[PDB]
Amino acid sequence: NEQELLELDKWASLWNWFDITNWLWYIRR
Amino acid sequence: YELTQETGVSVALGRTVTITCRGDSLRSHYASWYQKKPGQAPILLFYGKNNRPSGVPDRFSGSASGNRASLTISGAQAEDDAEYYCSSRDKSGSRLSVFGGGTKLTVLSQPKAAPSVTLFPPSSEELQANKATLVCLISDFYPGAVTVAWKADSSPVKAGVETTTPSKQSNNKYAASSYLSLTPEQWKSHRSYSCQVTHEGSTVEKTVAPTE
Amino acid sequence: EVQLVESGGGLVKPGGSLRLSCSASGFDFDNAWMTWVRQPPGKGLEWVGRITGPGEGWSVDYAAPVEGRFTISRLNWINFLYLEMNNLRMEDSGLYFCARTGKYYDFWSGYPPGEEYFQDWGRGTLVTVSSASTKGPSVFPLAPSSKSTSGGTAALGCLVKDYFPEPVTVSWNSGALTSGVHTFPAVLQSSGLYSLSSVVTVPSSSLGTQTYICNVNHKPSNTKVDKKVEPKS
Repeated sequence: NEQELLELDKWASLWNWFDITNWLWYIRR
Repeated sequence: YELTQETGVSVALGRTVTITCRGDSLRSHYASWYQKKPGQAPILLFYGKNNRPSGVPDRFSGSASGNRASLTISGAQAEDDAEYYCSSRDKSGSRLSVFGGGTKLTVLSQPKAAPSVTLFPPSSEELQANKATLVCLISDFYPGAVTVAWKADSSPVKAGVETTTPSKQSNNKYAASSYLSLTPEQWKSHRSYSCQVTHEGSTVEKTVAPTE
Repeated sequence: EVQLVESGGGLVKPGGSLRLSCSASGFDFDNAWMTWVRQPPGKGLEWVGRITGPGEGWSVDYAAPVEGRFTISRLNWINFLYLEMNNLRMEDSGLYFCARTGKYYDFWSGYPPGEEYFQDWGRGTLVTVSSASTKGPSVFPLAPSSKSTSGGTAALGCLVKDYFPEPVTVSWNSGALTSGVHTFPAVLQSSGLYSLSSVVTVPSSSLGTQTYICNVNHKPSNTKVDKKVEPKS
């Protein structure tokens, strides 16, 4: 469970616009 | 405080004109553009690199370069006489948003006119009441859009200024006025005060001093 | 087909509070981002705050000169956006819009968190703030001077300072003077009091032979004022 909680945090990042824009900019370079 | 714009821009019917937004955040973020006629809801014109919303005429084109954004109207129409505001992020990487001073687009129905500036110092009576007010009057100008500013000696003045919106005259020309409220100590401390007006690149500056 | 109706605005004393409503129809509200934008009198648009959507946890960000007093909230069950305001001030008065907030991010040339655009706009609801009760005007002469005069003509007016409320009518020499006269509109001081200025241009060879007086009239306080103006010394 302790490890499963972490993957839930990532789950939100990718549906958080603000976290997204930092994901995409991370790929641009 | 963040984004700057022209205040008073004009163009003749069928010609071309461009108004620009400026700010260090435009180096990193696009800007939106909105039209606003008095008593009517704002309308989104242009956003991002190239996105014109449906129902907008094609004559509107935007562009970005450096720390500047710019809106362009090709073959301006009469119905485009309106106010235009840019909008972007207040800072590079902020979650907020901000607007610019706005710009009145005068569709020229009249030949341009230069404003006549007059500046009065505080009256003898008002000083005895322990107050100090400066009145800068502006008259006989077109397009009805200026930009006023008050300066003490060399340093500009931030607080204490109020300025009316321009209003027609008996001869279809526009007029407006700016006031500066002071305390009798400020008035007698500095060497002079100055009222700068800016209208279509031109800029007048009347000056007064406590002496005489 | 998209409709936004602002309401809940009116008159309030400073320090008071208010709650604005904004309906929504013609689009999926439950997920839309929403923004409040206000236009003070005579000034441009000013972004207030924006409430995000479900992917963002309904987080909200507020404008600096506003953060601390206001709070935005949303009822998606009925498609309503709310703006509660506390410790209201004179500055806060103005037209208040709710706008459907869209989002842009050019992948190749964009910079996080991107930009936000305002697709649709409601007609808005007018807020007003005053601690003002009726006041009478305080007239002041705008003296000429050899340094002021340009050509044989000289410019001279009155200063109707600190009154409330509109309107105010001005004349010179009891209306007998109409040539060269122009009365300016009134500025609304942030203090909550109106001020304006009249003015007339006349020969400088007439300052001796003629005496000039402005006839102010403030019916809202049953006040009238006549002020003589004279050269400086």
